[PDB]
Amino acid sequence: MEELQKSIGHKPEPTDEEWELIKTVTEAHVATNAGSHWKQKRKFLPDDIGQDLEAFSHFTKIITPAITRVVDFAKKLPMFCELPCEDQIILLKGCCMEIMSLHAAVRYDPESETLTLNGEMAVTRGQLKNGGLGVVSDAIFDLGMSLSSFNLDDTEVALLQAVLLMSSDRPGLACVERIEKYQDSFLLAFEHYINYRKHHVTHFWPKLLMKVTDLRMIGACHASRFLHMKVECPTELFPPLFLEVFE
Ligand SMILES: O=C(O)Cc1cc(I)c(Oc2ccc(O)c(I)c2)c(I)c1
Repeated sequence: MEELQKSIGHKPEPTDEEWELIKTVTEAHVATNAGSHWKQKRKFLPDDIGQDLEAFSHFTKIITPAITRVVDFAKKLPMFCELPCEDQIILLKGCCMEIMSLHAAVRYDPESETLTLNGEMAVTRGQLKNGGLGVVSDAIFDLGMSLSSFNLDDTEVALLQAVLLMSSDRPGLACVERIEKYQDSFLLAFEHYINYRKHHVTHFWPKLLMKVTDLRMIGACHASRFLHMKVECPTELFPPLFLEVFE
């Protein structure tokens, strides 16, 4: 009765087993979104920083937390726990830059035109560029300004995160056909959650599924910026986890 409800033009809202998952998933997001005061605490980085290595510096610091937020949200999901140590790791390395991105874009203030990193620092497109990310920063900023229209909610950001995390495409995965079922499950629940929210933007699900791809790009480019970085005459200022995540 899914494809059917489609043809009759009804938009299926979540079901019992789904509103469950949605809760289980929404909670995580919220239990790791330290949220009510970022636009408040957000420290504007001195514009003379990143006009780079200095700005890179900052970023580098306040990043270990940012990676853990992803790490902790994954810990809460029983789907992510049913999987091996190995896939678990793979999965987190794969989705990490994707999640921090969302986290970065959802915190975009169209006003001062900056993104807020780690819920503390506020930087401009130029600062994030010259800091060591180049194009990716335009990709994250541009994403942000697009999401400032999707008006996502804790659930929507959360389930997004979830779809990012359960990627059966990551190289090395062992339990492939199972992470897919888990993904497939999240996607469905997302759509349904979407219908239930009934936004007023046509193609919301298609539009939104494109951000998933976009985030995957940023993610891919970021791996390429992470190589252009390791040079610069490497070593120092590269936090251990930041290094383990992306190798
Ligand atoms: O904190 C969050 O939750 C999100 C977050 C944190 C930071 I610091 C950030 O900037 C990056 C990311 C990768 C990278 O290689 C470099 I240098 C800087 C992004 I974009 C997002």
